[PDB]
Amino acid sequence: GAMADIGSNIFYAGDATKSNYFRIPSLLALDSGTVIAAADARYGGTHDAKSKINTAFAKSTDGGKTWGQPTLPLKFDDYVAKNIDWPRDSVGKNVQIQGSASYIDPVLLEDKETHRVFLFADMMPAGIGSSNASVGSGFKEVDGKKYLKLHWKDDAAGTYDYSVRENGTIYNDTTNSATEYSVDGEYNLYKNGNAMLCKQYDYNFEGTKLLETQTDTDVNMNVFYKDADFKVFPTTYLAMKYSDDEGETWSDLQIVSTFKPEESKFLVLGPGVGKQIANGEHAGRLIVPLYSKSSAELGFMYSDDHGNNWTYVEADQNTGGATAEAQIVEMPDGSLKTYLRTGSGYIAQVMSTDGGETWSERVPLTEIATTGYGTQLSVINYSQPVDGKPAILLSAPNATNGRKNGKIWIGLISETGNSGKDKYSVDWKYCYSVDTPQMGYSYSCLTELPDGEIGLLYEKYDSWSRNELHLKNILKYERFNIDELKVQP
Ligand SMILES: CCC(CC)O[C@@H]1C=C(C(=O)O)C[C@H](N)[C@H]1NC(C)=O
Ligand SMILES: [Ca+2]
Repeated sequence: GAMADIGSNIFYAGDATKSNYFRIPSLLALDSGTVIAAADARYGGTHDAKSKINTAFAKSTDGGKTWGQPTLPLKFDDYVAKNIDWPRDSVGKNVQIQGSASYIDPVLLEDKETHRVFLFADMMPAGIGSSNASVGSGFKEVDGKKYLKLHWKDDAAGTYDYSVRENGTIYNDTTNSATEYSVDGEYNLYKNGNAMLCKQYDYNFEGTKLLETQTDTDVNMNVFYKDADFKVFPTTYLAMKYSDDEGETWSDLQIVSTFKPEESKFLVLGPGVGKQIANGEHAGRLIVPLYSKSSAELGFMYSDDHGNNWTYVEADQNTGGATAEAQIVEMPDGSLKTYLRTGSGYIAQVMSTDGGETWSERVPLTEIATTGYGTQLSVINYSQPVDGKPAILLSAPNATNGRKNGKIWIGLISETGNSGKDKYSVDWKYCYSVDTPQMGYSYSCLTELPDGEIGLLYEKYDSWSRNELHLKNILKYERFNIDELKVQP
């Protein structure tokens, strides 16, 4: 590293998370000027779920110069958290942990009006990822109310005759009667008030074989685990916790995906950050992007009551389940513009004028080259005008083969003199090249730091390629002043 690269990683092999690998950056400057970040702590190489992944978190209280040790606010204990080198040979590289639960793909959002920070992540039961998730919500209705459903070990396969009801009391739904079992606020199981326990797994390679084996370490038996007497429906869930002390402590685990459509396979986060609307009637509305294999691809969840209740919106009718990861910016009057990945070989744009309740048709963005699978992008508002115009910024790779050639762009917003979704246009005037065109560049997250500089946390390799799996120390943090970025090539 150069002098300029000192301090250019927040999370790294050897830090407090005990992970050798990381992916999926999230970076967010708080209204206090505290700056925070989160990423996946991918213990089992860089694989997506199924695997063993916890959500890591870290804070800077000097404007994003300096970063404290990381914490793990969303973590599962069914398999141990340890530093391990994942094989990168031609056979071993493909091997994933088969039996762990996982938190994956974070989103950070602050409510400025209460000063509350929300951390969201996808929540995967044991041995589950997007690709083997079962179709369904994971909840049942009993007399109209939604309860998390559960499979007792000695019931028939696919049979969920039990539910988590008030106080965490587990009920038998065929008889409608409370059992002697319950869950606590961590979703750990209890029998007649006693903590139920199971053996933690360790994982070790012998050659290219991954041996997942019990240790003698006891942990709390959790309904998300492979070895639980009661087990959740094996679909994807949305998890959230909030903090009122800038990440010093977290609230109890929330499973917020009660709205998961019954016809959906997966419903997951567009990682990065969410948005709080600043202007218009709905200033203070919290909105978070989602996508699904369902009736719809692109979706959102929003809250009008400071995060207590969330509404799900579908933004299209696509049943294809493409990887429609999105990030959202706001126009000067409070309307919203969302940029998203597609499975169509371009980045797309959609608009809402009612604060995220309804969305226009997808409009391709021709300025940026991408692959047919796409990559996640980061888009943010900037608080200072640029050339006297309102400004947004976009980070993304810029190539048609591979994840490489990262740019940061500056888009200047103009009134076109038209009414609805057509009220504004974006001039992508500036395009800054992060590195040499062949250097890898995948997922990224921008934030505006309190001094008006731009922070960036990004994947400095190609995270799609099967030949760049299981690299260490590829999550890079850089800072730029706005004049550096005002490049026209
Ligand atoms: C969700 C489907 C999609 C299938 C390729 O995977 C996403 C692609 C990713 C990618 O293109 O690198 C990273 C995301 N972490 C992953 N999401 C999940 C939930 O695993
Ligand atoms: Ca309001």
